[PDB]
Amino acid sequence: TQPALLRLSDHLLANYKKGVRPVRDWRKPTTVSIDVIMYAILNVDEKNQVLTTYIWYRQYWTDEFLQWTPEDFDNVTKLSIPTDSIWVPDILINEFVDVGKSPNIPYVYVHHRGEVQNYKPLQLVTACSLDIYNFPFDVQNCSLTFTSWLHTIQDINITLWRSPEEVRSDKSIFINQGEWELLEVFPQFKEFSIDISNSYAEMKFYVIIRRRPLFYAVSLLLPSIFLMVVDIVGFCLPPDSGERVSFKITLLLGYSVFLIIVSDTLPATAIGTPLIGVYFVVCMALLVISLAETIFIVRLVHKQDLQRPVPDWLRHLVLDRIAWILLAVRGLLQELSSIRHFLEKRDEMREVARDWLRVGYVLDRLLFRIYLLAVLAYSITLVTLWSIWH
Amino acid sequence: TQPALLRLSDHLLANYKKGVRPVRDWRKPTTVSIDVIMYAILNVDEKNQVLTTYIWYRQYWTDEFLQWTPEDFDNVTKLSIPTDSIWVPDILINEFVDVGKSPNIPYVYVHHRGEVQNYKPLQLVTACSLDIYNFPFDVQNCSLTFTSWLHTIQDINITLWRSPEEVRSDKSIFINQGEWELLEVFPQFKEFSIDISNSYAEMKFYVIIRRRPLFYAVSLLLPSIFLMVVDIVGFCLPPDSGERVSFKITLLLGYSVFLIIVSDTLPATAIGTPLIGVYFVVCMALLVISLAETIFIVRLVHKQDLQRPVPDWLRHLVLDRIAWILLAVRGLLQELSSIRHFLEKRDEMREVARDWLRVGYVLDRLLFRIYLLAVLAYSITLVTLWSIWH
Amino acid sequence: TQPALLRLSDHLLANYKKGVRPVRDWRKPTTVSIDVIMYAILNVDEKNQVLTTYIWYRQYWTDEFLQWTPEDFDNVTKLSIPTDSIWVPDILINEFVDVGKSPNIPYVYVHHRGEVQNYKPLQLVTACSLDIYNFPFDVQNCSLTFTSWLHTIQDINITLWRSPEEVRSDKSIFINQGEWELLEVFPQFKEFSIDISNSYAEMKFYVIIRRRPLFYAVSLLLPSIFLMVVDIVGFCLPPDSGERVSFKITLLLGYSVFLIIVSDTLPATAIGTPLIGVYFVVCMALLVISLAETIFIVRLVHKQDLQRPVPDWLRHLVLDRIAWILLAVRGLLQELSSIRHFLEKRDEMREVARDWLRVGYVLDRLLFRIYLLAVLAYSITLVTLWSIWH
Amino acid sequence: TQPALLRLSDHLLANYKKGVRPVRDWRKPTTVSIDVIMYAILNVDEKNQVLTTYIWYRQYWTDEFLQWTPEDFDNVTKLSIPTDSIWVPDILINEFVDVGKSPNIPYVYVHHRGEVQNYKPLQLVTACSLDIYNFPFDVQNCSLTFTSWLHTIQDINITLWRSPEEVRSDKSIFINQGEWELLEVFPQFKEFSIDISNSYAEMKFYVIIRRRPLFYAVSLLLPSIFLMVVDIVGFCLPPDSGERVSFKITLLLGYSVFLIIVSDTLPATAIGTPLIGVYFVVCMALLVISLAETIFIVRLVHKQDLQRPVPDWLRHLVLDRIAWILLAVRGLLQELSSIRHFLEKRDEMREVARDWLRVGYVLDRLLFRIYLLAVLAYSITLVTLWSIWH
Amino acid sequence: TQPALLRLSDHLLANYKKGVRPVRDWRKPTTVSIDVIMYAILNVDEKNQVLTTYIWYRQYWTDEFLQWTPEDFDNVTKLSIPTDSIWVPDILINEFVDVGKSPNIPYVYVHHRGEVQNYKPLQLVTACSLDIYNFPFDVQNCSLTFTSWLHTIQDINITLWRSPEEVRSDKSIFINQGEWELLEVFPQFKEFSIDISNSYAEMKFYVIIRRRPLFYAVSLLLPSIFLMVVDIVGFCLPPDSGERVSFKITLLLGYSVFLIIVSDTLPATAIGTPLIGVYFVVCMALLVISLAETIFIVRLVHKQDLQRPVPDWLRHLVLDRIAWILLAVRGLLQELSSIRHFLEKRDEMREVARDWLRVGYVLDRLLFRIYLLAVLAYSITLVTLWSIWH
Ligand SMILES: Clc1cccc(Cn2ccc3c(N4CCNCC4)nc4ccccc4c32)c1
Ligand SMILES: Clc1cccc(Cn2ccc3c(N4CCNCC4)nc4ccccc4c32)c1
Ligand SMILES: Clc1cccc(Cn2ccc3c(N4CCNCC4)nc4ccccc4c32)c1
Ligand SMILES: *[C@@H]1O[C@H](CO)[C@@H](O)[C@H](O)[C@H]1NC(C)=O
Repeated sequence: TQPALLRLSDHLLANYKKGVRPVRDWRKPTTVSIDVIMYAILNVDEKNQVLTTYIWYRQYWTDEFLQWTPEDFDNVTKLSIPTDSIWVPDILINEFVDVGKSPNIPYVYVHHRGEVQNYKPLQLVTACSLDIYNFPFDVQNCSLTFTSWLHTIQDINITLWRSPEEVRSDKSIFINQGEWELLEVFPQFKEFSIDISNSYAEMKFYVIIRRRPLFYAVSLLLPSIFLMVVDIVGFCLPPDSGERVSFKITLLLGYSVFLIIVSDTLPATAIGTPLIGVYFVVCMALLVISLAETIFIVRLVHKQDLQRPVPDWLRHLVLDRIAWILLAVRGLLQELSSIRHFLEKRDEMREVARDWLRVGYVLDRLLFRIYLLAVLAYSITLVTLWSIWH
Repeated sequence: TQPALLRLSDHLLANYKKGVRPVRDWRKPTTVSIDVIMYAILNVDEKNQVLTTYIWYRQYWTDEFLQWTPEDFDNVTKLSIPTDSIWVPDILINEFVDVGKSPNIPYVYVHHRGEVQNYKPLQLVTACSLDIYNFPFDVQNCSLTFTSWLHTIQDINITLWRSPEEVRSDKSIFINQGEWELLEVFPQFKEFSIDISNSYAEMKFYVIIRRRPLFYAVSLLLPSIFLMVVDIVGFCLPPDSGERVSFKITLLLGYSVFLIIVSDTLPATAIGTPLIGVYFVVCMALLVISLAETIFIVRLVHKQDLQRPVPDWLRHLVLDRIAWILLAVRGLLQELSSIRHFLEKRDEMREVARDWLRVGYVLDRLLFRIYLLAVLAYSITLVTLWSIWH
Repeated sequence: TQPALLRLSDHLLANYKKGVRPVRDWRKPTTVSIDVIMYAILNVDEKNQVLTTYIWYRQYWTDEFLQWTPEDFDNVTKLSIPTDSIWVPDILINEFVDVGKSPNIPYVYVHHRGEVQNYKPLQLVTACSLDIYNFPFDVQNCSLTFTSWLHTIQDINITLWRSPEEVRSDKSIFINQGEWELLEVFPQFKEFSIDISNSYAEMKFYVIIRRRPLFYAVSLLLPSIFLMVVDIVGFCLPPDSGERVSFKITLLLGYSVFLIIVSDTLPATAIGTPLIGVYFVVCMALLVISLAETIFIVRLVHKQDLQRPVPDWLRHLVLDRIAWILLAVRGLLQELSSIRHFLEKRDEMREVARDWLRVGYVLDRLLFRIYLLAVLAYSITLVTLWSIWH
Repeated sequence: TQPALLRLSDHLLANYKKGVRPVRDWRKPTTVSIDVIMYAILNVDEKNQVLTTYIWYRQYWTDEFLQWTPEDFDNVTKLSIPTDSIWVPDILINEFVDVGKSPNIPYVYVHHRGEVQNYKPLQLVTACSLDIYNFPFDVQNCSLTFTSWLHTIQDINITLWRSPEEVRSDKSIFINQGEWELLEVFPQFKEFSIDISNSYAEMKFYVIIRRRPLFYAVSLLLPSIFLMVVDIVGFCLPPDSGERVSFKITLLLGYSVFLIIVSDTLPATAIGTPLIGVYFVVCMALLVISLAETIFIVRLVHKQDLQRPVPDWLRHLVLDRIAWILLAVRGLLQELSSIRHFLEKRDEMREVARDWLRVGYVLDRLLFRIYLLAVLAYSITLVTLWSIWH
Repeated sequence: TQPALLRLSDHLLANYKKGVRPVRDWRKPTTVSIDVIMYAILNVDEKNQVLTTYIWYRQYWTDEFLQWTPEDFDNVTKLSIPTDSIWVPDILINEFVDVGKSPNIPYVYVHHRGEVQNYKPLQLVTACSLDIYNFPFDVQNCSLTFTSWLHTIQDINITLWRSPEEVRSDKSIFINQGEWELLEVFPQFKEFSIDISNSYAEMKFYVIIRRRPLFYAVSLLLPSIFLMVVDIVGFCLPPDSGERVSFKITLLLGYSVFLIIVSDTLPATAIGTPLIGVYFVVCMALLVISLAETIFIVRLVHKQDLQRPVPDWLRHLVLDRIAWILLAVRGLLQELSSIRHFLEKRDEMREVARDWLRVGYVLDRLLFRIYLLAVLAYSITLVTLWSIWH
């Protein structure tokens, strides 16, 4: 007479108590078989160390009160029942630090043997230990522990819907265009107990994710390489030009502002600075060494009245070794003698300055070649370090 | 006696089960016809790759229990019934990453043959693949897949209220003053199944949106063009003025700070930098080439005591080819001879410096003209690339 | 016996159906009279083009089921009834893009003839077309369309509680200390229909708001005027000082950083830059013209060994028209003659440089006067454009 | 037999209507006595002009239906009753612009004579007029108007739980470590009516809060004082050194970037800039005056070939008043005469330059002393303005 | 016949009033035993002075109505009962300033003797007094006061589930990779009463947390040390080079921008600046002292025409003590005499300038050594202050 679904719902949900764990014998637990597949990784925030993810979640447990024989209800084998009308286990995540905003699924599937199937999408904001030591290339290992918050293992136990290898091999629906690439989701069963009897079942889903370094190549290497190139370009200025020191200090100011700006994107954790901070401070040290060498050569070549003739040891060393590696008439006479003496003093000062300038030029050329070799060695070291990672 | 609407509501909603799928025969699914119209695009966030939109959404399905004959109820053909009092399908979007804040519509229309019509606005925060390769002029292709989360295709199926061409041609209520211009909404039906029997109906609305580049013309082209113009202006400074290198390095510092500031607005995805990053680094390379040319010409013209006379080959080459392309009396004699020799040495140094300065000036003019031609060629290349897009 | 209010509530809310539109005859619509007064304008966001406002909103409709005679209930003419216990129309706003957070008013007034009065505060986040073409002085025109989302005009119709002139003249409770000044709220009734029969009642409240420009005078005009003043101040440096070009380029760098910082506060829409962007680029062009003049005068006055005597045409033109507008003894002779020739060459070079320096000084004074006149003309043009707006 | 509390709850809440105002005679209003004490001031946001506060709030009203005699119920005089089970007045705040997130208190106390006591914490986001004219030392006067949103004064009236002096003297639980110091909370009863009969009771709690200026001393005065100090330090550079104008312009650029950075923390309202903006622009004026006077002295002392001897009036004025305030032999003769004439011209130019340099040095010393006195006067004026405030 | 759990739930929750405090004798209070473990410290915000934490919270109280004998219900000793079906105490925290978003646990355990056990996670946003006086090394002392909001001590009283030493020793589940390290959680019972009879039970959990300074070593010491190092590097430039003052002022500008950028990360409270602000301003003062020394030496060594010979006292003092610490023929004669006099004047000026330059060089070396010693003393003082903390 009446529709089969209406009769079945009247048979099931009438005189049914949704606050009772659905077991005829209270000594057996309800085994909630859960399953998790990752849809997207919305945000990994290394400052507060929380991971935002969206997962598709499904679980099923045996409801010993929602059972019927199909033959009495027009051969119906399954029907959808509202989630509010039946008992639902309190499975949530330990690592929660903020309840997510996820849609509510109002219906669940019930089979004729009691297997209630619940599908639900979840937005998860969970705490995790984010090790940024290898920041551009770091691989993170975040856990998602599903468990019953109140019920012990004697009341609610948790298993897997699918074999752990199948869970590990899932990368199907994952949104992959973002910064973070999902490697694997590894499930593992554990019992959490700090008491002899109070044992709580758990299911740890180790979400392992890898950052894509292509986001940061242009943002990190390009400015540093650009400034190191313009350092070599500015090296060509003659030391006595009077513009070299200004050029170098302006370049150092530019590098300083670049560093203090890019530090906003560079994360910081209990480890401190990441590994690439060492490379950044090495580049800054190279620039400082360039500035110091420029100042030294400026000190050498600067013409000033206290300059004494170049010492014999320095003259020999630089200009050979480093070069190889690379009566009224009597009154008239007195006036001319005095004028000649003045001009001779001026010329002697000029020649001493010229000798010092030559020594400074040779040393500047040698130190420029040494600095260029050091920069090339640093660049090839970085290239080989990147190559063995690729 | 009683009002027609009260009697009709008593007839319908009494002994009516809202947890039962409204089919007299459980073998036929409820076909939920779906219609979606985009009202606005609130935010396209390429960093986290989520799309925020507001859509007007309506659906209708046949409720076989909410049926009556009009003649018994004062010829009423339709009435408004609360949403909470009837069965409502769980149609929601797969691409959800955050449940939106949308008003709740409490009433739905029910016709005398069971057609229940539901109208509701929806704020959607959905994941999408945002390709910013053509960032100023990129056109995005975001999908909105409506499906029943729990029910399979044997329970709930999805069709279109209107023909797909009519859905595609809809641009009526779209808020259009914003940054993003809606091109079309293209619906197309898929079955999603990773099981032999568990098939889920789906309806993908491909929301295709195009960015308006007028937001970024002033923010991008204007600073680069302005700095290129001032570079050409500063080219006019004489190479021996002692201010040209400072001008060039200050301009390079200004361009560096401009780049590191504008990089906050430039998005970054798994692709890396957008295509216009190539143009930006080409402009920076042109500035660096200008700086290198300035430093080289300064090296040539800088007067210093180690300068030797201009070599014959360079003198000929530059100053012809490039120019075409463009007794106490004896004691008195000795002192005068010495003074003349000092002045002769000074004059010879001055004349050698003058010859080198002439060579440097000619080369500076030639290289300035070459750089101007290169800048003009780059500008017209950019203009002709923009023209074929417009 | 019993209290009058208890008996009245028992008479009304018993056997009362809150899901039924309250009309004894279903052919007549329920006319919901709408009134809106604005409390404050919380935020106008020209980037996403959404308007956040707080309004005091009230409506009243005739409830044909909540009617009684006062004489039976101790002469009670009105009572407060919970909003959840009676039918409430679904009046909301089309322009919604985000449901606001507003307090829920649990009670409504019911009169003895069925007039149900509903008072409720509303926080509205609505989309609007924000034209920033006159950004400092722009007047915005944002609509608020109240309508029944589901019900057609045959079911729910909308009127005004007060005449449109009274609504237009309301500026009483409006919080006025903020950036935005409310001019008027203009109501207008319209029918929205894209079908022959499905006509929906609407009531558009055109909220017209005006920005207060005093927020931006100090933030916008003051830096530009200050940098223009220091430009004229630094213009006085002698062209041959060797510091004028550095001063000018430092000033241009300061203006560039000021522009790229203030661009964060300057909004951008589909129009592009606002009108004051033209004024800003004009000021930047004036600074660039000053820099170019400085470079030209430096080119003229710069002392270098390739300088030739000032041509007759330029000498006449500038220095008249522009100024008006503003034997061993024979061996002794040879050495003296050679020394005199050296000194004569040096003096000739010095005098040619002096003549060029004089020409450059006169041209610098003339161009300074021209530039000062141009700056004054620009300032008075801006002042007279502001005056006609005031 | 049964527990006293169970019997009392059965006696009270059975056949009790929570939608009815608890009065046996509908002509008497329910007097809701309000009491408010402030716990903390979470955020004062002068941009959007909203005040965020957390208050402890309690109210009590006479419920004429929740009355019993203690002797019948084991001498119980009060019991806790759920909030949802009884009538609760709709007391909320007019100044609301955003409903706060506050915990829900489920229970209220009911006395044997009907006095129902409701305790609840409230987070309040309310609009206020924030006058920032004295930004570092401003005192704010924000109101909190508690009133019934729907009920008129004939239905719900509002009084004070405690005397207004006791409310004014409350500073007990206030969290005081923050930026804002609470002075007093002043209650005042008003009637709000824009109709002859529709009068609404109100209770205005004038929350008066004072900002602690110690937050801003280091952030505001210290950079300005430091830049003034380095201005005086760099003043000592000789005017002809060639570095003074570069120093001054670099300092002005530093002050400009400091101003445009600190403007992010300086608020802006309809008043415009605060009062300390005048002091900041005075500091900018002093720096610009220093720069202009430096340029003037550079103009005086700059050695150039067009210099004429110092005029008698300027020489006398400065260097007295301001200083007090502070045959082949004939052919031989011709060559010697020509050489002497060249050297004499050079010496005359050198001496004229020396005289101009002396005049410039004396004027520079005088203007340095004048500028130092002006800076000291400004500093003591600021100190004496701060002292009368302290 | 029926399942034991169903019969037990029917026995318990039938005719059970969830709004009644569960005591057969109303004179006894319900002692709620509270236990708390900190899971993580999500955010410590010293600006608004709120502490965001996630805690695991459990409580148990005696329910005198949910009591049964196990032998009547198949030896069941405990069962899970929904939280909504039973009376739950209103325990919340005084220090709340924003209700947290925490998951809702629907079930609680009930034992056969009435012990109802409630487990729940809690996100807490609580006010606290954050003293930043020792900012990089500060240890905070935040309190969490759990109490019943409405109920007095005669109705609800609070104890500890575990002994206070056990609570103090808990650091098990705490997420420890973040910036803040948890030291201890110290519980302490207090009574809060501002009335003779209205005493409220309270329980304060003093959460003591310590910041990890390793976050800020690279962000604070590294830039300051780098700029101090480049200050010493630029100290080597000769004072008469003409680049030393530009170098020093550029370095000071770099330090100024570094300070005004790092001030965004440095917090500010009612105390004002933290203690390390003194160290920062001391470093800036050292830089200013270096700049003043450079300017003084530039004043000494600057060659200008008004230089008089070095005074005897200064010559002796510096160059000894500080060095130790570290007829037509008659017409021919007249012209020669005049030329010799000109050259003699020039040479005398040159020699006076040389003497002043020597004095300036010696003083520059002495002051460089003094400044280096001062910098070393400051560095070792900072190191020895850090060592006694470590
Ligand atoms: Cl990608 C994949 C890989 C293996 C197995 C499955 C099975 N499956 C089918 C559908 C479906 C699922 N739905 C969400 C979207 N609407 C239909 C139901 N949520 C799920 C949540 C967790 C685990 C599996 C599933 C799932 C899928
Ligand atoms: Cl723009 C357009 C173009 C063609 C057809 C229609 C039909 N239509 C009429 C009204 C209406 C609609 N409402 C929202 C505003 N209050 C009245 C009901 N929501 C809708 C949501 C999705 C699809 C269609 C509609 C719709 C519209
Ligand atoms: Cl300013 C003004 C101007 C004209 C008419 C009125 C009448 N009026 C009186 C009170 C009141 C009103 N309430 C909110 C505050 N608690 C009492 C009720 N909300 C309203 C919402 C919309 C329109 C009118 C009103 C209104 C006022
Ligand atoms: C209903 O409509 C029919 C026509 O279909 C008409 O004959 C009949 O009179 C109508 N009844 C009422 C009550 O309007």
